[PDB]
Amino acid sequence: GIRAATSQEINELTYYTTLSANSYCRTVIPGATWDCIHCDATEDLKIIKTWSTLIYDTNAMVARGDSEKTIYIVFRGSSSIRNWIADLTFVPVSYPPVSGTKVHKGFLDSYGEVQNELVATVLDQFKQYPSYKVAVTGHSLGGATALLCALDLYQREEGLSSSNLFLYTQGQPRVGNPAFANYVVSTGIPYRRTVNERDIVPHLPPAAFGFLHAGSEYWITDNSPETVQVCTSDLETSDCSNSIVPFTSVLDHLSYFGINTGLCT
Repeated sequence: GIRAATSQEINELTYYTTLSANSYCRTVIPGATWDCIHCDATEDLKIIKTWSTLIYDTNAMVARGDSEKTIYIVFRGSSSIRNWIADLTFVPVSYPPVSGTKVHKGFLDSYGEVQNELVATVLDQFKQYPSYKVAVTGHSLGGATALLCALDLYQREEGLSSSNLFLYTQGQPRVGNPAFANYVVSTGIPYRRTVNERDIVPHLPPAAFGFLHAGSEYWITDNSPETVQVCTSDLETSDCSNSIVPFTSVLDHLSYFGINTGLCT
């Protein structure tokens, strides 16, 4: 159906959004310090490792909130040419862990370069805090890579399944075909897919090229006071930001909840 976001979700959906926007800050990744404009909000977390992989420029980080009993994994969106050209290399390629599935190559390539050194901290981190949960967040490409990760992590069958893995993305592009959208639903991993007003990104690559989203769509429809509408299907639906097309925006994609997501502004 369609229902509306309870002030709680809304409040939780902004926190993931702040982690996502602070990641565009050179002092977080890779300074690895909470010295940014909306850094006091997340300053209680211990940053555990930061990465800036060389070919694709993938920027991600692992942090721990012990007050929150959470293990955070965060990836940054496009900030450099190497991110933009990945962004553009969308030929669908095969989805290795799941036969019959296809995913946008650039996005795959981008996670494949940080993947390993990243999956090994989380696990290290979790082997010592088996009771904490894992929240994975990301903006625009970051959301794309944040998706593949949660998947890589649920696949290593290491204690992580649906009751302790959470996914939050913001203005996230589509990642793979209808079969991939489908397999994502299967994991049952909890996935909050936020889209701000007219934002374009969530609309690219185009569905006709064989791209379909998975994820409960939290569509922000007004900003003051904030209002979010939730379309509870798990696969893409024609009733949240899909109905405002073709009147899309770029501005709308750089601001979620009042926070600048892109510029570290």
